[PDB]
Amino acid sequence: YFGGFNFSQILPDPSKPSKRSFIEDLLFNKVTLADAGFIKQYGDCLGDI
Amino acid sequence: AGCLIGAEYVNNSYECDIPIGAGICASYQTQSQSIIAYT
Ligand SMILES: *[C@@H]1O[C@H](CO)[C@@H](O)[C@H](O)[C@H]1NC(C)=O
Repeated sequence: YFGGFNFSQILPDPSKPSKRSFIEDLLFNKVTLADAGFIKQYGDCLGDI
Repeated sequence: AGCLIGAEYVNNSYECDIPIGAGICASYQTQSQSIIAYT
């Protein structure tokens, strides 16, 4: 309760293991990535699929 | 960021000293005197 102001859509939602809000989830889902190599991908590059 | 040989992980948290990768930092601490890695 913050005087009737609703902050539940920008405060974190701890239901998921990444403590992110709803609007932050939309922002992270809308920006599509090029799948950069910041996570290792040598095993996937070795296995020719 | 790959894997690290020669530094032992600790279940603590300090300020970053040597940045390694995705949240992992390394330092030269006493827990003897050796290189440790942490979050
Ligand atoms: C805040 O908004 C959400 C969705 O817009 C709603 O589910 C929630 O009940 C609201 N909070 C309060 C205290 O009514």
